[PDB]
Amino acid sequence: IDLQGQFISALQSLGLSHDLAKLLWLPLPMLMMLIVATVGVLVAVWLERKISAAVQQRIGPEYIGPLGILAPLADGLKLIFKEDVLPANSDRWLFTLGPAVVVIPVFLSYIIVPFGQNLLISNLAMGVFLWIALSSIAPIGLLMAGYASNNKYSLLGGLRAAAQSISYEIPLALAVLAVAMMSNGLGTVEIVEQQSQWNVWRQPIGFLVFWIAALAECERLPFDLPEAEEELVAGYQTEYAGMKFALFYLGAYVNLVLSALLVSVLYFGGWSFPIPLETINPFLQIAFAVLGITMTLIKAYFFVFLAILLRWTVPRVRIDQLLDLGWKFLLPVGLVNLLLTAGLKLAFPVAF
Amino acid sequence: ILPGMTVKVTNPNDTYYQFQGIVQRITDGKVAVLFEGGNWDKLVTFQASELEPVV
Amino acid sequence: GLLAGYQFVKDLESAGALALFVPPEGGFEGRYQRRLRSKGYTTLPMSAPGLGDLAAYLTQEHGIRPAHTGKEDIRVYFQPPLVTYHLENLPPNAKGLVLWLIDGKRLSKQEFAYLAQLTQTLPKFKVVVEVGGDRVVRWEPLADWVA
Amino acid sequence: MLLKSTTRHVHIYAGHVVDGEVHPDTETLTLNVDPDNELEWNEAALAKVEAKFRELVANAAGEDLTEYNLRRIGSDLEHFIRSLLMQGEIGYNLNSRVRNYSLGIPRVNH
Amino acid sequence: KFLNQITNYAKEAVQSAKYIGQGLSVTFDHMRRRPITVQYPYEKLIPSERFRGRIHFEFDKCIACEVCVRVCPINLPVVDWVFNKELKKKELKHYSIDFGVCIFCANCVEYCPTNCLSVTEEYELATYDRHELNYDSVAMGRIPYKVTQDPMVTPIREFAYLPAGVMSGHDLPAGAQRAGERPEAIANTAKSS
Amino acid sequence: MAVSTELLVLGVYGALAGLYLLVVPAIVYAYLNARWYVASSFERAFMYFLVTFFFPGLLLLAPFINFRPQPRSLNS
Ligand code: SF4
Ligand code: SF4
Repeated sequence: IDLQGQFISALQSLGLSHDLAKLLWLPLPMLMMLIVATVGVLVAVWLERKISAAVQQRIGPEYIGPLGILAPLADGLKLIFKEDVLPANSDRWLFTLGPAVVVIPVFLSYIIVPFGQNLLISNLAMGVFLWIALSSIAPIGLLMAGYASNNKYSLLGGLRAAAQSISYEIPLALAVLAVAMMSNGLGTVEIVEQQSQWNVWRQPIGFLVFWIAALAECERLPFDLPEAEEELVAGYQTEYAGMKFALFYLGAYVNLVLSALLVSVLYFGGWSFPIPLETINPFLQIAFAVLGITMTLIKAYFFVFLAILLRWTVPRVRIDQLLDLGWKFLLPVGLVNLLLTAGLKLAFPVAF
Repeated sequence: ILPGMTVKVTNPNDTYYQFQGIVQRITDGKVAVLFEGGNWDKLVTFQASELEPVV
Repeated sequence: GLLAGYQFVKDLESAGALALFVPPEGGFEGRYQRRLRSKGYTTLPMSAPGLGDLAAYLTQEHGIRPAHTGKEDIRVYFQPPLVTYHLENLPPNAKGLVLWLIDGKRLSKQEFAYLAQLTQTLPKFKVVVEVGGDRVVRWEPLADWVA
Repeated sequence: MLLKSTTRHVHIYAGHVVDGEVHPDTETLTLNVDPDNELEWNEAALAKVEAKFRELVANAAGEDLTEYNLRRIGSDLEHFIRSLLMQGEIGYNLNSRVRNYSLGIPRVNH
Repeated sequence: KFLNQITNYAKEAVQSAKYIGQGLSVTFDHMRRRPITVQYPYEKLIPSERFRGRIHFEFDKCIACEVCVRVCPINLPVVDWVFNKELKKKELKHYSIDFGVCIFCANCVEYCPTNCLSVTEEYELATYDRHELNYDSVAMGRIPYKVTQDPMVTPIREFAYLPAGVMSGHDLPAGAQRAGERPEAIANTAKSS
Repeated sequence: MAVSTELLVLGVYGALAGLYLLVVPAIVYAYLNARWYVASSFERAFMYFLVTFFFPGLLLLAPFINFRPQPRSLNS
């Protein structure tokens, strides 16, 4: 229904300087994506907390609210209410700036996830490449948290956070190059409007590549070494007490949600009940919008579910067993996939 | 029922079913049965209706 | 409910002895204790499973005999009453001295009646008893709930 | 590195508090009587504790700097505090915090 | 020399994926099995016929034998007597146990001849202060709790009190009994053929 | 004569809101508390998705709900 048009025209009817009107529509989706991001964090926390109890014949929170619905609310409000402590020789500027640096770009990368056509913020012609770029800023914040702490116990485990995050960006890049072949570019709308009746069937290998490189962004118990609670307590996090630890926590879960939404838009699509949709008009547009949003969230939820379900199925790996995936299983296979897709697009340019 | 009087239990919905035990103390309708048996003497409060004043 | 004023304090000042039927989670009752402390009342919970005759520990002066372990042969301490000592150690602008009992189920009818009758005598003194139960925090005078 | 004796309401170190750090110097022997406010202190009894500490380090100490010895000093101070708290100079705080009678319950001295 | 290396490589990969999917299916199977959780405050668990919780005490049956102190590992119970002079009787003037020190070995219960001193199923002891655990003679009898007679509890039996073959104690008939016959029933059965 | 399409679209997505975060969440609560112990492994994930898609609502009217077990009758 082009809500931008009516918002600007109704607001341009009582004046308000039409350029200013186009300026004043900016913050609405820019904060709506923050709303759904925070909600996705709350949902991811509650989901992990209840499914990690289902796996174990356990029952998660039910005394917080009805079903633990208000558990991360309690967590966040507490961590606001907690004291913050700045240890003895730690720096004052870098300590309270590390978590901001590792948290910000994950939010900033929500300017590309569609949720529906013309239902996103500012489709960039670069798109996913900007995500691959902004994701490489996190190790700076992690090394900042390591250096800005007298805790050798922390820095010894903050360098290995800039060893895996600096290792699973190359195949993460190659698996999306393999999609940039097909889709005439890099914009998400172009990656997905190429699906009108999915890339997973034609990228059976790059799926594993992207999906192993996304889980291994210092997130999950298959690796999550920099928070290896048993190996060395909380790594770089153990001196962060109040809302700063909440920033780290938030950042992990919101990055997981972003990975799920991004696998959805890349390989499956944030539309397309798998029949060739649009074969069957504002009252119909508001229906297909809801349908596309719903199916997007279905696939994102399935990937969040599988991701949390590996956390309780897959014991961790030291650091050498880890880095012998990168450069020895993900990078050669990503190169092979790239060359394969290139050769097939050269021979069979149809279907790509 | 009164103190010092051995009793037994008549309640299939109780783990202490058909145990004989000596009453110890009575306050407010609930009576403390004392199960002299095994090694350690156990003490539990039963209602007067769960019991049966055996001889 | 999700928000409640100070009618609990009026009910307590009126009856003298209430009986809370809070849930077995212990998360939604201390706020009323706060509402009492927000007026001037001072609290002391002392966990009834551990109180004796309740005429020797509250009114009169009684003898506590600590734990000897082969060493330090039997000795008494004679701690003073719980209700004529904290009641005299109040601040100046003190409305009264409420009394909280966490586990009231373990006590009996007789001392419930005693605590109720003890509200009228010894004036600046009130009582509350957390007899666990209902899934919504409701209360009742403690002269009631018995006879 | 530090050599401390951390009981309750007596914490002894071996450095010099500059602003909140400690900086072990090997000769300053700070003290931190009752941080958690289990007791309500006056100006006199606290000075008596101070003087006990001074005439307990200097008057009887000429041996090594082990934690054994500082722990012994802390024990002597924590018994001196019993003495002050029984005789009736200082008393418990009564505040709406924990109120756990670590030292003793109140007697009447019959 | 080189092809065999790639085949062993792919074989290791496939075996790893298979052994991961195995645990995947296992954990996805555990999330239909009913929770064995015991939702305690509303779904409390019933103690056994020998659990050793709080000690009981009668004032009328004691005769001040001092066995309780002479047998406790740490000589804990505070018996206090005065020996009135009618003929010989030790008069018991006070009796306490500090349950912040007691170990619940119940040897006290074991060697009390008068059956005065017993164990109760109270495991819900806690205070904001440890000078309240020192229970007096009139605060040790005190008529224990009896979990089942609680309007807001769904009691559960434990593994020794469930019917034969049964393992959990959650969704049970209202007439279940332990495993087998009592010896009285066996005797009256053999007597009647 | 408010048959106009603009007003009716405003009304219908306002009603899609009021249906999204007043009504259906209670239905999720009912269907979930009904079968939490007796559920399958696929239906469990489906239920969790029903929670996810409507989660912004369950934050609002959860404080006004009590799943305490409604104390049993004791005499019989
Ligand atoms: S063992 Fe029994 S009779 Fe002897 S002192 Fe203890 S309670 Fe009394
Ligand atoms: S349970 Fe053990 S420690 Fe406690 S009174 Fe009995 S014998 Fe002594």
